[PDB]
Amino acid sequence: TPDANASISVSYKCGVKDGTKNTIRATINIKNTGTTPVNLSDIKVRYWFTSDGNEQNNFVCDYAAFGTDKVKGIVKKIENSVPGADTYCEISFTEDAGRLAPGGSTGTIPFRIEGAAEYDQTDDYSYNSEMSDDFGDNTKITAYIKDKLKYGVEAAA
Amino acid sequence: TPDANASISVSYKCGVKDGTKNTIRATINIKNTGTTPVNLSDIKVRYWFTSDGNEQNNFVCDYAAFGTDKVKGIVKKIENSVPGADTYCEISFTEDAGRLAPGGSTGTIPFRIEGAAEYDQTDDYSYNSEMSDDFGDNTKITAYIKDKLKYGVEAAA
Ligand SMILES: [Ca+2]
Ligand SMILES: [Ca+2]
Repeated sequence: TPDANASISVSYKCGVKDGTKNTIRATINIKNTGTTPVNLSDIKVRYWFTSDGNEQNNFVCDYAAFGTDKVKGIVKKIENSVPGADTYCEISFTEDAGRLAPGGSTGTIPFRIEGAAEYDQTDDYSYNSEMSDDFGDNTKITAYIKDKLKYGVEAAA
Repeated sequence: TPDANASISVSYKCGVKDGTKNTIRATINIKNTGTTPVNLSDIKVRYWFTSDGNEQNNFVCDYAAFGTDKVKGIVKKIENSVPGADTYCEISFTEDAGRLAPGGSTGTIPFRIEGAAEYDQTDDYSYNSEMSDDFGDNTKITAYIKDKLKYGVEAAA
């Protein structure tokens, strides 16, 4: 089917951490790997993690070529937690965000997930410190077109 | 310098030809390979060719994610022709075309160069029929940021 044929990939770079240790930093780059355009409004990305007691976990996008105001994020609890995830951050795009041509991509989209208390990122499904120096194929980040899985493997028991 | 550090690459796919043989078809995909954004308005691309007697050679862009109305082309004669080129088509972008984030790209930008009489593309510097099945690194197409060469090798005696 036409929807079956749409394809995207995501690349990832692990950000920096300091001393307060209450900020998850990462950058993603979403590519249209198919032969027809994709609307950004149809794309969602999930970052799976353990919130380490933080009830409040706030998403911020710090840059996007098409404007930070096009990028949305919600952080939700997982009821039946799984290895590396009791929470996920779901990144999405506004209706007016634009579209990716075949072979096109967003380029860097850096974001933060902010908590009051410290995050230990080592016990997060989507965290991969091996991808700090260069963008890599972090298949523990998932992406969706019209709510159908197109990239990565979901955290799961 | 900051300008020195900006970088782009271009990938290319050779289009189709038939029977009238008076249309050059190609697709390009421009990528920001640097670590700071690039404005599309600062980018130019040149396709170098022999016009085979055609005095009139018309550029058309058939698709772009950001709109065909953002893409401009002019075809100019080369006074002191060189191997594979007595003409070039210079593709550029409007002030409002948008920008490429680091790691971003345009995706497919198909275009045509239209002539009244037949083109023989085999004697064109920028033509590479080996890149018909997949996008490739056609370094006989040049690209520029603020009129400074950033990709490819210009046709030259
Ligand atoms: Ca954690
Ligand atoms: Ca020719």
